[PDB]
Amino acid sequence: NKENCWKKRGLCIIPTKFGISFTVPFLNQAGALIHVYTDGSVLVSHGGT
Amino acid sequence: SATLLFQKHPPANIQLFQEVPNGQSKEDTVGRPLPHLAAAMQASGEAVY
Amino acid sequence: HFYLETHCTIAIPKGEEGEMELFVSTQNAMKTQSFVAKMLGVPVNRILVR
Repeated sequence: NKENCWKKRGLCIIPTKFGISFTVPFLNQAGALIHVYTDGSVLVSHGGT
Repeated sequence: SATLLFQKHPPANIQLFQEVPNGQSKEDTVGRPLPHLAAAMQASGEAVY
Repeated sequence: HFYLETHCTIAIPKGEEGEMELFVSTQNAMKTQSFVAKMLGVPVNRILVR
């Protein structure tokens, strides 16, 4: 910055925290459905995309 | 520096993460950097949207 | 048997991981699913019969 009149540098360090959950209480639920077929292969299904 | 044409500095990327415990089963992939299961089909144009 | 609707299958390949979805006139979705999977050489979990 001392050595450049028409270009400047900047530097900054910032923290963050972020709360984990739906803020609507009832949304915090999840289901899954699992089948094992007779060859032993497994098909998993769950509510997420 | 005002007279200088834009110049690319070369990239440097470092990723640091934790190894899984030494004797964890090879079949237990939790904690391992397993690629997205569909990435190969995405790269091939086979993944269906 | 002379069921009025004769045998019929529609098979839809999905193009991914050997998956296939079939619409079938069958009393036996399970063996349909597993015989299709055996012929194709893929896990039964790839095959959906409806």
